[PDB]
Parts: sequence; C-alpha cells; structure tokens
Amino acid sequence: SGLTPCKESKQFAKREKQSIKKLESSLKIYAADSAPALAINATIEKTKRRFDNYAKQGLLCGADGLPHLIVSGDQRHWGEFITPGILFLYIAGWIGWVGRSYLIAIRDEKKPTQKEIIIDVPLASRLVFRGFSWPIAAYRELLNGELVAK
Amino acid sequence: RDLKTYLSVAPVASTLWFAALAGLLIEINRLFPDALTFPFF
Amino acid sequence: KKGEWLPGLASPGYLTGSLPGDNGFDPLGLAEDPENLRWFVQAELVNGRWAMLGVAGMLLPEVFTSIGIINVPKWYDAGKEEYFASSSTLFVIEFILSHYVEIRRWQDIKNPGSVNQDPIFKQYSLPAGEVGYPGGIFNPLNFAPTLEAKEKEIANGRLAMLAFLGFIIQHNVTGKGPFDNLLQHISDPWHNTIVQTL
Amino acid sequence: VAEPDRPLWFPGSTPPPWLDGSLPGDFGFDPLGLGSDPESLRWNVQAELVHSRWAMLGAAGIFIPEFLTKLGILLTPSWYTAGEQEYFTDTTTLFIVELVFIGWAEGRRWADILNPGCVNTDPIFPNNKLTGTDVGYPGGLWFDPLGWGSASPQKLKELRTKEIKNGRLAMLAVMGAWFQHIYTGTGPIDNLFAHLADPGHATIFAA
Ligand SMILES: CC1=C[C@H](O)CC(C)(C)C1/C=C/C(C)=C/C=C/C(C)=C/C=C/C=C(C)/C=C/C=C(C)/C=C/C1=C(C)C[C@H](O)CC1(C)C
Ligand SMILES: CC1=C[C@H](O)CC(C)(C)C1/C=C/C(C)=C/C=C/C(C)=C/C=C/C=C(C)/C=C/C=C(C)/C=C/C1=C(C)C[C@H](O)CC1(C)C
Repeated sequence: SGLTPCKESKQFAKREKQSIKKLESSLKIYAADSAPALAINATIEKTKRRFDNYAKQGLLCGADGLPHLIVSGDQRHWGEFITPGILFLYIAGWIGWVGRSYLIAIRDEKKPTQKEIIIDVPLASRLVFRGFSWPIAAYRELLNGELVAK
Repeated sequence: RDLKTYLSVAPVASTLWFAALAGLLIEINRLFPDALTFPFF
Repeated sequence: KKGEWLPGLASPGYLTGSLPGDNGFDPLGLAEDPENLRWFVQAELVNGRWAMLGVAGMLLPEVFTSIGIINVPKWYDAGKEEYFASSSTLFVIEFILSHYVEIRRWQDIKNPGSVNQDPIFKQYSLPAGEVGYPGGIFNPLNFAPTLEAKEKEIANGRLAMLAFLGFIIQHNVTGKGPFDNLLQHISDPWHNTIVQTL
Repeated sequence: VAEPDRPLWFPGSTPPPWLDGSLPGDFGFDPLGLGSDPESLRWNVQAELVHSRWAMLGAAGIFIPEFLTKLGILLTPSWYTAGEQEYFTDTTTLFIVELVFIGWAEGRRWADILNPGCVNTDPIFPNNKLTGTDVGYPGGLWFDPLGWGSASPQKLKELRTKEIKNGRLAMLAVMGAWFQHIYTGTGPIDNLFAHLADPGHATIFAA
C-alpha cells in the first residue's frame, strides 16, 4: 500500500481531465443539436461517472494515475478481489456440478454418446437449478464424491 | 415436429445458450458499466 | 394422503411420509440419500428452533417498546455498548458453553447413546428414543411428544425462518424495524410496499 | 367423433392425418405440421383456447372506443395509451399484484394440463369441489354456473366450435387494432367510420 488513495491523487485527476478534453474536442465539429454530439456527451457523462466511482470506492492509485488492486486479503479491498471471486467460485461450481449431474444421469443409458451430442433439454432444465445448492456437494463428498476404483 | 426439435438441441443449443449469455452480459454492462469492483458488499 | 407442496406433482420416493412435516418437497433432491436426510432433519430442527426464539426475541421487544411498557434498543442495536462486561468476554463465554452443549448433541446424532453422565456423577439420565427429541429434564411438563405434535414445531420453525429471512432483508433497504415496517405498511399499504422502498 | 367429409379451409386439398376432425374448430389447417404430433397438439389446443378467450376479452377493448366516440363515458381514453395512467396506486404495483393472483390461477391450470385432476378440490374447503371433465373446460359453478357446459357431444361440439371461431376472429381483430393505430395513429372506430365514408380511398393505401 505504498500508493495514495485515488480520491487524493493528482495523476488520477489529470487523466479524467485530459480524457474529457479529448472527447470535448471532437464535440466542436458536430455543432450542437446533433446525433454525434449527444453520443459524445453521453461518453463524457459515462467517463465522469467512471472516475467518480473509483474514487468513491476507495481504490488506491499508482504514480501512473491508475487504480491498482490489493489482493492480499486486506479488509478494505475485498471488493477488489475476494468478494467477486467467491461469486465466481459459486458460479463455476454451479456449472461444473450441473454438468456432472447430467453425465451421471446419462451414463447408464442406451447410447450414452447420443445425449452428449444431442442434449436432453428436458433433463438439463431439471438439473440446472440443482447448482443453486451445489456447495452441498460437500455432503456428497462425505460419501460418494469420487470413484474408488482409481 | 419432434424431429425439428431434434435438429435443435445440437450445437445450435450452444449458440442459443451463448447468445442468451452474451445478451445478459451486455445488458448488465449497459446497466453497470466500467465496474472494477464489487461495491455493494 | 400426505400434503403436496405442489398439487399436480408427485412426491419424491425417498419421502415416505413417515416424517413429520412431509409434503414431498425436495425439488433439488438434496435428501435423496437417506443419510443426508437424517442429517437434514436434525438441521431443520435446530435452524428452525433458533429462528423461533430469534424472531420472537427480535420482534416482541420492538412491539413492547412502541407500546411504551418498556424501553429497549432495536435488535440490530443491542450490540453497541451498555453491558456489564465487554462484548469479547460474552463471546468467549458463549463459545465455551455452546461448544460444550453441542459438540454435544452431535454425539447423539452419530450414535444415539450419550444420555448418561448427568451430572458429572452418574445418578441421573435421559430416558427415551428419538434423535433431536430428547426427554427427561428437557421436557419438564411431559407434554406428549406426539407425532403431529412434532408437526407443529416444524411448521413454526419453517415459518420463523421466512420471518427471519424477512427481518434481515427487510432491515436493509428499510433501515427501520419490522414492527415499524409493519406500521408503515399498515398506515397505507398500497403506498408502502417493496415497490415504493426499492 | 371424426368427420372426414367436413368442410376444409382448402376445398380441393387433403387434410393432414393428425387433424382428425374430432376436435372442435377443425378445418384441417396445419400447413407447417405444427400439430404433427399428438403431444404437441394437446398443448396447442389449450393454447389456442386461452388465446381465444383472452382475445375475446380484448375485443371488448374495441367496444369501449365505440361508446366514448359517441355515447361518451370515462372510457374515452384510447386503449392505446391506456396503460400510462395515474389511477389508483401506480401500475407497477398493480402488475406485481396481478402476477401473484394470476400466477396462482395457472400455477394452476398448468397442473391440470399435466394431469387430469386437481379440480377435485377447493383447498380451503375440501368439499366445494367442482368438476367438468375434458381439458380447458374446468366446469363447476365458478366457471360454469348455468351449467350449459355439461351436455352431449354434438351439442358440446357445436357450442365449443362457436367458442373457438369467435376467438380466432377476435384474435385477428385485436392484432388488427394494434397495427391499425400505428399505421394510422388514431382510433380504430375512427378508422371504421373513415373507411365507410370513403371505402374507395380509405385504406392502408390512403396513408
Ligand atoms: C428446503 C429446500 C430443499 C429444496 O430441494 C431446495 C430449496 C428450495 C433450496 C430448499 C431451501 C429451503 C430454505 C429456503 C431454507 C431456509 C431456511 C432459513 C431462512 C432459515 C433461517 C434461520 C434463521 C435463524 C436460525 C436465525 C436466528 C436468529 C436469532 C436467534 C437472532 C437472535 C438475535 C436476537 C434475539 C436479538 C439481537 O438484536 C439480534 C440477534 C442476536 C441476532
Ligand atoms: C404458425 C402456423 C402453422 C400452422 O400449421 C398453420 C397456421 C395456423 C397458419 C400457423 C399460424 C397461425 C397464426 C397466424 C396464429 C396467429 C394468432 C394470433 C394473431 C393471435 C392473436 C392473439 C391476440 C391476443 C391474444 C390479444 C389479446 C388482447 C388482450 C387481452 C387485450 C387487452 C387489453 C385491452 C382489451 C384494452 C386495454 O386498454 C389494453 C389491454 C390490456 C392490452
């Protein structure tokens, strides 16, 4: 954390300033009441909103003038890494768990490959929401998690 | 036609799936752009 | 006949209906395995029981405070200051005791034979036979623990948890109290709803 | 109860085999073979019935501009633009309320489609019951007080056919009104009058 918060970084302010002037420059050729003008003014308003949020959410900045992320585990920045991540692992786990629920449903059947190239959508729709409680995979792990043959 | 349903759910199932995903992702961004962090906690 | 959480649908097979509060409700097949089912039954009990007191503990004082019979802070506020002993001391204490009494029912769950050793001297014991339904001193009044009677406990617990879920979520966004939230809704329901708040 | 010498949408043609003629309103019309398979068909029949019933209620929507145009009334607001109004409590709230009741209504009909029973009960009073056999004809006092619903085939068929035919007509109607407004930016009835005044030059082309 050898950095300075973005709220109080001159370089971070110079970037917002320089960016807006560039978009405003383009604003000149199109005159006022105009489609491009409204499009550029919308980018400018989207630009201000962006920088505003970064400062607002206490993100440090580097001498470069750009925010940098802390992933150490520090509590002030869970938003930077840890919070989104857990969110990921939830979804990743969801997808994988549902995907594995399908293969087991498919495995003891006729031609199993037939449903791997042509999806059983009724079956899939039945199993998709099981991923919602996928971290109760843990309780499968206490018993039938993985194969004993290997 | 059973069969038409059958053409579907092939790798057209992938594109219908990813097109839906792309749409959802795009709208989220349109709604919440330039997000570098999760700020709700 | 059993109760159907969903009329048209059929109940799953592992749900015999020999269980209190069984309405064939396992759409995600969490209880397909029987062991999981036992564990979950026990879990539902306790999650349901704590919620009962909690909802009650949380709600009633708020109501009484408004009546003016007594003055206490709102549940989401009991935490800051004002107690003999710090917050830390209570915790460690809460922990030591909760740790003992549970690391305690757990034994009865794995193998149902942990009723003796009461107190340290062995004179007193618990006589009975259902997990998560201990007897003895636990039931001073000896109300028949009739099946169906158990049905009522579960329903309340299930209800309590929706309430608890409601209180907490309601707290955010609202920034007020459940009873307060209720008054706002009661004063003018069509203008006070999740719609006006969010 | 199939009739093969029934009139057809296409007099010369041959109808598909699945379109038996047993069903009400069957003119042997499925060029795309959408009703090609029995399972799909049952579903389609129910869907058409609902669309037809809903469309008919919608037709009333056509009805109001009539009185407002001449009789008057508080129904003067055009159906178009009707939604964005301030009455009562805000629309969004209304919609949410609507979603719950109607949901229960189908999370309701749906069970019936999938099964044969559930009519069998009024959950609160398990005795009110009510029964009508057949699919999208629940029957009972709530839906069939007069009881003209229960009857005999031939009669039921005739009556039922009437239900569907009006519905199909109603469906085109509603769609026609929606398009009519956009292409004309006016009232449908005005469109109606305008047409009569100058059917010769008053058409889609006029604009
Ligand atoms: C079943 C199933 C299966 C299928 O298959 C699938 C699905 C559907 C997924 C599912 C699910 C379900 C569910 C949802 C469940 C939930 C539950 C809950 C919510 C609970 C709570 C629960 C809750 C709870 C316990 C709570 C409790 C609480 C408490 C005590 C409290 C206390 C307190 C008080 C007094 C006062 C202060 O101031 C605060 C406090 C301290 C805090
Ligand atoms: C695919 C195919 C294939 C095969 O094989 C052959 C064939 C048969 C040819 C085909 C086709 C067919 C068709 C064409 C269909 C169509 C339909 C329709 C159009 C419907 C509508 C339908 C329609 C509908 C429902 C509608 C409804 C409506 C409504 C309710 C309304 C309501 C309302 C009103 C009143 C008034 C107010 O102010 C507003 C509102 C609220 C809005």
